[PDB]
Amino acid sequence: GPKFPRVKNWELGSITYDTLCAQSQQDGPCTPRRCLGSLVLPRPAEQLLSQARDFINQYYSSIKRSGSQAHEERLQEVEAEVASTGTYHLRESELVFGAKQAWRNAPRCVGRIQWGKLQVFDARDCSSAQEMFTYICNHIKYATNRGNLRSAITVFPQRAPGRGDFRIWNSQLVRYAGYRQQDGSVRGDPANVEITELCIQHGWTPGNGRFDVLPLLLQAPDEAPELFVLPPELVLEVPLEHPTLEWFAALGLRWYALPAVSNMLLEIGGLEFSAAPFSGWYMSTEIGTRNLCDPHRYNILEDVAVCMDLDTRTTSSLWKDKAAVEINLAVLHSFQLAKVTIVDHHAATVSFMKHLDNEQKARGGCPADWAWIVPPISGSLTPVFHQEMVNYILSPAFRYQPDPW
Amino acid sequence: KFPRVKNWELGSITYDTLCAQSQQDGPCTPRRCLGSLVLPRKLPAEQLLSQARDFINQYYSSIKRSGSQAHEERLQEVEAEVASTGTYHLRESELVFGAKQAWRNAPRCVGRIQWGKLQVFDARDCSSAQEMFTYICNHIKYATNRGNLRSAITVFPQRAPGRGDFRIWNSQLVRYAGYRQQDGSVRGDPANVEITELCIQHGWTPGNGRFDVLPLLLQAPDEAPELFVLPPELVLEVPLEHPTLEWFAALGLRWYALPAVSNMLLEIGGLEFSAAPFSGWYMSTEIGTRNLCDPHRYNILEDVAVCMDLDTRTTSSLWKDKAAVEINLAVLHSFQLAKVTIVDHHAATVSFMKHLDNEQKARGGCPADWAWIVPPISGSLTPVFHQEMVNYILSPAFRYQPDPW
Ligand code: HEM
Ligand code: HEM
Ligand SMILES: N=C(Nc1ccc(CCNCc2cccc(NC(=N)c3cccs3)c2)cc1)c1cccs1
Ligand SMILES: N=C(Nc1ccc(CCNCc2cccc(NC(=N)c3cccs3)c2)cc1)c1cccs1
Ligand SMILES: C[C@H](O)[C@H](O)[C@H]1CNc2nc(N)[nH]c(=O)c2N1
Ligand SMILES: C[C@H](O)[C@H](O)[C@H]1CNc2nc(N)[nH]c(=O)c2N1
Ligand SMILES: [Zn+2]
Repeated sequence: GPKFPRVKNWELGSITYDTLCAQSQQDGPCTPRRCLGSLVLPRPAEQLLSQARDFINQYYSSIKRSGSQAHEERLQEVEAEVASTGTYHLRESELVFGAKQAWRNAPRCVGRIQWGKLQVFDARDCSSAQEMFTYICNHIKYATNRGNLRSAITVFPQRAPGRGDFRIWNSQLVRYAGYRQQDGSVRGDPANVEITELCIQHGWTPGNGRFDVLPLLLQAPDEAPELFVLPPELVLEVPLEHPTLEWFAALGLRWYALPAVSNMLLEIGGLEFSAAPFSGWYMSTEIGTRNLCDPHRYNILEDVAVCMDLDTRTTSSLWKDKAAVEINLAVLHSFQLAKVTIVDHHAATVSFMKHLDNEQKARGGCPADWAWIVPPISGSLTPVFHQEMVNYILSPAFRYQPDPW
Repeated sequence: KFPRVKNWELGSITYDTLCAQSQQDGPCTPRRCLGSLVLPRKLPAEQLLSQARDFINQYYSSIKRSGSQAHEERLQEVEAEVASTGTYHLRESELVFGAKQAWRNAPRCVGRIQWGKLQVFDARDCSSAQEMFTYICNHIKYATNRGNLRSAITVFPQRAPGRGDFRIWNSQLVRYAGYRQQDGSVRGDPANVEITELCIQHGWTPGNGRFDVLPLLLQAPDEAPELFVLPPELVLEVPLEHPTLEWFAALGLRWYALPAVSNMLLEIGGLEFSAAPFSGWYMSTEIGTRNLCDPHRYNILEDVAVCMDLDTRTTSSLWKDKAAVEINLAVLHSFQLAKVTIVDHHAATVSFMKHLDNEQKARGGCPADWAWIVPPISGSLTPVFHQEMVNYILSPAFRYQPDPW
C-alpha cells in the first residue's frame, strides 16, 4: 500500500492513510524506541522567513491564487519587511485565515467541526492594559450573547524584538478562586491556587466562597500586570440542578458559561501572538466529570454518592460511575434549562467523526490526540474510541508558553 | 534524554530509565505519533545469538547468580547449539522465567501486579493436535478451578526453520459463535464470524443461538487443523442478572468465566512459541462495556435502555451511559453470586498504580500503553487516567502473528 500511516477504524472496519502528516516540520516527543503520546507537556532571519513563506503559501492556496502574481508580490514584501526590520506584519485576512487554521490544526480539540466559524477580533492596535480589558469585555459580551454562545478570538499585538509581551496572566477569562486553608485543604478550585495568590499579591481583596470569580491580571509591554474586576453581569453562570433528584440543587453547585482560554500562544507564519484569548462552548464532561469530579478539583463524587445513598465503602458498587453519570446529566439539564449552549460527549464525538471525514477529503488527514479526544467518561460508548488517530504538529498552531512570572 | 513521567493528580514525577533497554522499535517517529494504532505497521545466527545471550543474562541475573560457572557454561551451551544448528532450546526453569517476564513486559496489560503468580505448563513434548487438546483441557481445568480462577500458560513447541507452526486457530479457548445472515447481519458474537465459518467448513455442525461455544481448530505442523469440541463441563459460564432490575435476567445474557488468549506469539531469547495459550481472569469492563456494548459486538445498549425506560431519542439524556453502568453492575453482581473470580476497573487500576510503583523501584520504569490501561468507561474516575506512561517494547514479549489461514 501507500507509504503513509495507515489509520483504521475498528467499529466500521474502514482504513484511510494520513498524507497530511508529511506537511509537519515540527517534531513531536515520540521516537522508534519509545512512545510519549500520553504526556501532557513533554519538553533568526532566515528561520522566520522560511516559516513566513510557508504560511504565505498556505494562504494563497486557501484562496486558490498559488503561483499568482499577487502571491509572489506578497512573498517579496514579506522578505523586504524582514530584510529591514527583522520582523513582518500580517494582512487582516491573513490573520483571520491563520487563526482558523490554528484551531483546525489543534490535535487535542474535539470541537473542530466548527473551525470555519470563528469571529476574529483584530486587537493589534491595543497599547495599554486598560484597553486590553475593554477588548476582553467586548469579547465576552459578543461570545456570551445571552447564552447563545459564539466562537471568538481576540488577537493582541504580536511579540516584538526587545519590547516586552502582551500577556493575560490568568489561564482562562473566567476562573473560580482557590483559597489554601489553615489545614492545607482548599476552598474553591484547587486548579487556581497560584493565580489566586498572585491576584492577592497584586492587591486583590480575596473573598471566601467556593465559586468566587477571579479578577484578571493583564500585562502590557514592559509594565507590571494590572488588576481588573469583571463586572458581575458580564459573567453568565448556570446554577446546577438535576432533572429528577430534587436535592441536587441544594448542593449549591454552579459553573460559568463561557470557556475562554487565555494563556496560549498563537503562532502564525513564525509570528508570535502571546496574548490571544479564544472562546467557544463547553462539552459537558469538562464540567461534570473533570472540573467537578477530579480528585484534585472540586472532588464532589463522594458527596453526590452519599446523597444518592450508594455504597461508597466498596468499589464494586460502581458508586463512582453512577454519581458521575448523574452529575453529567445535571450539567446538561441545567445548561439546557438556562438556554446556554453546551454539547454532550456523544454529540461532540459524532460531529468530530464527521470532521475527520471532511478533513480526509480536504487535506488527507487530521492531526489528533486520541487520549484527549476520547471523553473521560463512557469512552468506548463514543465512536472516537474505535478510531485510530495520528498526532503531529502543524502550523499555524496554538502552543503552551511559559507563565509570565 | 530519558522520559520524565508525571502524575497530574498527585503532582509526583519519576524518570523512566528502563526504556533504554528496548532493542525493538514501535510505530512512532519524531514527525508523527501512532500510539493509538492497534496493530503494528510492519505486520541470522548473530542476531539470534545476541537475543539469546541477553535472555540468558536476564535469567542468571534473576536468580542472583550472574558470573557463576553455571552462567558461563550455559552461555557456551547456547552458543555451541546456535553455531551448529541455527537454533537452541530452553531449559524448563528458563521457560518459566521467560513467560513471567513476557507478561511483566506487556504494555497493554492492567493485571501485571499478578505477574509473579503464573502456573507454567511445559507442553513442548507435544507431537499432534490430539495431544495439544489434552494439554488444553488440562489447562482449562487447572485454570478454572471451579471459579477460583488461577493464572496459567501452556507452551507448545517452538517455531522451527524447517517447518510449519503449531497453532491454535481460535483467538481464545472460549468463543461464542457468530452466524452471518443472508441479510449480512450477525447472530452471536460478530467478532467470531470468520472462525465460526472456518469451523463449519472443517466439519462442525453449527448451532443457532447467541451463545454457542465454538469447537477448537488445532493445527500440528504442516497439517490441516483438526476440530475438537470442548466438554461442556470444562466451560464454566455465568448467567447474567441484575441485583435490583428483575427483568435483566430475562435478557438471557451470559458470559464465560475464563479468558484464555490463544493466538499470540510468545518470544523468549529470540525463540518463538506460536502456540502458548495463556489465561487469568476478567476485568468486568471487558464483558460489561466492550463485549456486550460495543456496536460491532453484541450491541445491547438500546435493548437495556428500552427496558429501563430511558429516553433513547436524544444523546443528551445520557441513556447510553446509564445502561452501560447497569450492565457492568450486572456482570460484577453475577460473577460474585457465581463465586467466580473477577475484578472491577477501580480495583484493577488501583492495583496497577501499585504495580507502576513496585516496578519503578525494581527496574526503573514500566512500559504501559495508556489507551489500553485506562478503562472504557469512567476513565478519569480511575487513577490511571491521570498518570503519564511510556510505551515501549521489552523482550521477552507476547506479540501478534498472522492468522494461519
Ligand atoms: C466550538 C466549541 C468547542 C468545543 C466544544 C471545544 C471542545 C474542546 C475540548 C473538550 C477540549 C479539551 C479540553 C480539556 O480537556 O481541557 C478542547 C481543546 C482545545 N480546543 Fe476546543 N472546542 C471548541 C472550540 C475551540 C475554539 C474556538 C478554539 C480556538 C480558536 C479551540 C481550540 C482548542 C485548543 C487549542 C485546545 C487544546 C488545549 C490544550 O492543549 O491544553 N477549540 N476543545
Ligand atoms: C490475572 C488477571 C489479569 C487481568 C485482570 C488482566 C487484564 C488485562 C486486560 C483487561 C487486558 C486488555 C484486554 C482487552 O481489552 O482486550 C489485558 C491485556 C493483556 N494481558 Fe492481561 N490480565 C491478567 C493476566 C494476564 C496474564 C496471565 C497474561 C499472560 C500471561 C496477560 C497478558 C496480557 C496481554 C499480552 C495483554 C495484551 C493483549 C493485546 O495486546 O492484544 N495478562 N490484560
Ligand atoms: N497545570 C499545568 N499545565 C496545564 C496545561 C494544560 C492544561 C489543559 C488546558 N485546558 C483548558 C481548556 C483548553 C481548551 C479548551 C477547553 N474547553 C473548551 N470547551 C474551550 C475553551 C476555549 C474554546 S473551546 C479548556 C491544564 C494544565 C502546569 C504545568 C507546570 C506547572 S502548572
Ligand atoms: N484481529 C486482529 N487484531 C486484533 C488485535 C487485538 C485484539 C484484542 C485482543 N484482546 C483479547 C484479550 C487479550 C488479553 C487479555 C484479555 N482479557 C483478559 N483478562 C485475559 C486474557 C488472558 C489472561 S487475562 C483479552 C483483537 C484483534 C488481526 C490480526 C491480523 C490482521 S487483523
Ligand atoms: C496523563 C494524561 O495525558 C492526562 O491525564 C490527560 C488524558 N486526557 C485528557 N484529555 C483531555 N481532553 N483533557 C485532559 O486534561 C486530559 N488529561
Ligand atoms: C483505536 C484504539 O486504540 C482502540 O479502539 C483501542 C483503544 N483502547 C483499548 N483498550 C483496551 N484495553 N482494549 C482495546 O481493545 C482497546 N482498543
Ligand atoms: Zn507515540
